[PDB]
Amino acid sequence: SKKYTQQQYEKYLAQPANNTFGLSPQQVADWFMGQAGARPVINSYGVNASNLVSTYIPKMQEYGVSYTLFLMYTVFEGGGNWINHYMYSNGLECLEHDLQYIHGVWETYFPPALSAPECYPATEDGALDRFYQSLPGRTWGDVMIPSTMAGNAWVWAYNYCVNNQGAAPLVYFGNPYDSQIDSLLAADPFTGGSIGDGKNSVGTGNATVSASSEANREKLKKALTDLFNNNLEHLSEFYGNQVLNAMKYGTILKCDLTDDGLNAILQLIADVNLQSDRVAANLANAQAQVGKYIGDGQCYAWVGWWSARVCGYSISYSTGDPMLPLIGDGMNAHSIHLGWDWSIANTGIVNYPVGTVGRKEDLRVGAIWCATAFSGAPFYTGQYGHTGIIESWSDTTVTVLEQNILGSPVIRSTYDLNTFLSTLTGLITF
Amino acid sequence: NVENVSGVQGFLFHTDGKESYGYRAFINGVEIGIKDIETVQGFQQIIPSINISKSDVEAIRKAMK
Amino acid sequence: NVENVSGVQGFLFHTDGKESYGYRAFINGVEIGIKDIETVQGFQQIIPSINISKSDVEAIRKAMK
Amino acid sequence: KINVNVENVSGVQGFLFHTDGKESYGYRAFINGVEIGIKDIETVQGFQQIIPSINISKSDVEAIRKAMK
Amino acid sequence: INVNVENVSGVQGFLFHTDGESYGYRAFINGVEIGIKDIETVQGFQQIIPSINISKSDVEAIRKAMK
Amino acid sequence: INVNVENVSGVQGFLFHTDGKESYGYRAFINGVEIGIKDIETVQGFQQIIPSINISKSDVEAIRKAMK
Amino acid sequence: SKINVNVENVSGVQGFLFHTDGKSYGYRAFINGVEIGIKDIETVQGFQQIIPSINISKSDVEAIRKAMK
Amino acid sequence: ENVSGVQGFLFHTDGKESYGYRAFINGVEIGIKDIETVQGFQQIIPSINISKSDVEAIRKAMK
Amino acid sequence: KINVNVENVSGVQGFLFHTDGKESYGYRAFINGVEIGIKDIETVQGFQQIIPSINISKSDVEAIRKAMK
Repeated sequence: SKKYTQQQYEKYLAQPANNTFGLSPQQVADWFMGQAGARPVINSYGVNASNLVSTYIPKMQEYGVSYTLFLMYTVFEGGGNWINHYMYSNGLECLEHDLQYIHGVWETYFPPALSAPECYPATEDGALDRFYQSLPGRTWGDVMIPSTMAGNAWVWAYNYCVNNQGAAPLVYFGNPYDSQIDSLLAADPFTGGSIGDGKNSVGTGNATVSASSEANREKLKKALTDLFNNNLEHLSEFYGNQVLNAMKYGTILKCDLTDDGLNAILQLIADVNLQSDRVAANLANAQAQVGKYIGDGQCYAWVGWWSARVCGYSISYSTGDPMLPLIGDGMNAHSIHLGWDWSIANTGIVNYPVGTVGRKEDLRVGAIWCATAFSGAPFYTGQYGHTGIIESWSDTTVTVLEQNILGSPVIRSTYDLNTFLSTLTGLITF
Repeated sequence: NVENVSGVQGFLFHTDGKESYGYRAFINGVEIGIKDIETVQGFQQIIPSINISKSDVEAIRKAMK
Repeated sequence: NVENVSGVQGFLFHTDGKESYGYRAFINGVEIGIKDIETVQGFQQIIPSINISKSDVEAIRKAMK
Repeated sequence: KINVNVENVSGVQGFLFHTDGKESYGYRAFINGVEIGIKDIETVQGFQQIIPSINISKSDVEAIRKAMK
Repeated sequence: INVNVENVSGVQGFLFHTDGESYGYRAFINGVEIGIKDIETVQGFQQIIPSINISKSDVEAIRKAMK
Repeated sequence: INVNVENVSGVQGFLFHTDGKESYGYRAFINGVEIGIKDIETVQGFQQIIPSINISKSDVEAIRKAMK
Repeated sequence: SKINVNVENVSGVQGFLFHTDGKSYGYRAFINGVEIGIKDIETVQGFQQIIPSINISKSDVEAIRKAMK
Repeated sequence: ENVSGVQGFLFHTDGKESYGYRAFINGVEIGIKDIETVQGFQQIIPSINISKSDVEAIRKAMK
Repeated sequence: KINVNVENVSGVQGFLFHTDGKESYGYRAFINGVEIGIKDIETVQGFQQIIPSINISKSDVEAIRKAMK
């Protein structure tokens, strides 16, 4: 559907967020209860209504995200926290991660939608990519446009959608922008813009070769087997021995266990089990490789080449070098700790889930560092994070050696210690 | 996903070889032929999709009956 | 008896193609037609919603009986 | 050593049902194949902890009765 | 962590009370309605069966369904 | 986080004791049959397969009717 | 959020091993509602891998027999 | 009582005399002709090794 | 809160039993309440992947037969 004009959609997306439309206090909170909508977010992670929302709203204000636009988007879909993504203790904590995600999206550039899963590319009526780039910084469009696929397809490729539709191979979806504007008015998002913004990054990262995927279930079994094998001290117990030796007769048959779904389960298992002489010789040989392309020309290759020189095994097939036993993911640089298995040689650990933390003490030169899916602050990552090696650090700044930064090669780059550690998801020390 | 709540016991079967019978399925001990790809994609979410050669189909029928 | 907590075994089925029968469901071996979108959204929380083409509906009826 | 129970052992099979539309029948439920009417919000909040609360329109209620019995 | 055993207590039911007139703590154990006299039995049973809230007005309706 | 396993013991029931002034010692329900425990060794042994819960002397009479 | 791991048994044996540490009837076991006496330590160690080994005093054995029958 | 509605296993021998790939599907013994069916069924049921001499004994237990 | 279920699809309930003492009966097994004798090591290694392999002394074999019947 397309209930509004092209100028109106553009004006709605041009709105900075920022802009709360002057409905910041009680009126937006009272709407959130009735429009439910917000029923799964009200029941799960129990919040004490308008009064507790008056304690939730300043946290959105602290993160510079519109109180009206966040509550409206929470009503749009729910659930499985608050918006999209998988899991995360409390509602206030769960909200902070969602706000931290928007921070790594509203300033980072991502190629516009126009449909990708389940065939047929939408033929445009060039102007969408022109409009997304026309939008400056922290705007509602810069958050929506890369995420909502169904919305862009009905606004910038309306002619194609109406002529088709269409089941599984063709257009099956509706217009989420219509549903968002209809509920937002139920504040004027078009008239407010015309009568914001006028302000000032491009995404980094790619994916490794990966012979994946045939059997995801095989990876899920080992992750659970090793979880109980590492936590054998609690069992050593009759019921405990039955839980430890539970893996013999198969099979854990899961139909909907997708590659994205397996990784979410594998990272959940990882956050539970979690909580120099070898490097020094090759360090002098690695510093001479700075300025040159080692791969492949990707972040995984420089990490793979460095690991193969120290431990013996690599990550990227182009470095080749023998491969590490792939026990998970895999595709993304968040993370390599988290697949690959370094028990074969020497491992660090330091797995940092969702929020936060950083840990300056867990540095150790020269460890392989992993950056979050969407950073954004120093690297401005997208989907698959970033990876490199640590060279030196001070209680103020950190020197790192990394490859694919907006088109490689191996470059020596210094970042703020606090800003860099915020991007971190994991480290692997030798 | 919750597949035990579906009330459907069976699997989807097709061949990637030269001679193809398309997509067929066993649903609660009853053999049925799928005509559209939408039904295949829909059922794949609740029941598994496996590969069975045309020559072996006859043997599976006797076991599933 | 002796399964899950909702006490409902089945699935929701619809077609996104040209020619639609709306939203229909199988609840405890009984085929029912859904009239409102509220009932669809409500049942989606307990039972899965899958896609079945109008042409294949006849075959599913025989297997679910 | 303590032998912890799952619970999971409520001995109740069913769901709570209501409508957010124009004409409302309030909160009603199905407990072990028996249809019941809920009078207070305390019982709704209490049962929501053991059985799921779903939305069923007044028009569709008649069809659900035949399937649940 | 937290290994649970399925079908061991041999008890199927729940504990019920009201926070509003009060009838005290009562429970349904294997389709049989029983009245709890002490808080020790409540705390003990809470470890095996769930404790839910049922208003005095709704108690009559639950009896018919649990029978 | 949590793992669920089967009752490979063939025993369905629980152990019950009082911490109050008047005590009946340790008693248990094994497959719908009420039995009295005499030694602490049997208590510690059964605690590994069946749960040990607290029931007051006054409430014991009501539990008997429900477990029968 | 909170992942659950449901494990199914494969041994087809329901029961337990029982003995005393005081002053003894040796090692005895209840296998599928049938009481049996173990003669060798090899069978004890073998069965301990599939069924639990618990402690029951000689005085209490008589009471357990009535309940397990 | 189980998802996929198939209860059984795939069996073959790596020894000198081979009977190829055979399987037990819901208490019914069936002979597999193509490797496509073997690879397909391996995703739902386990594939174990049974010697030709022992096959006769397994038939009596699975019946 | 998703749930991963590790269920027995093999359709086989039982165990493999053997002795390590002086007098040996070799490898034997109990498949679905039916006692069977294994002749080759290949069948032992194959079945060990689906059913557990435990130790039972020759003297105790007679007692296990009565309980497994």
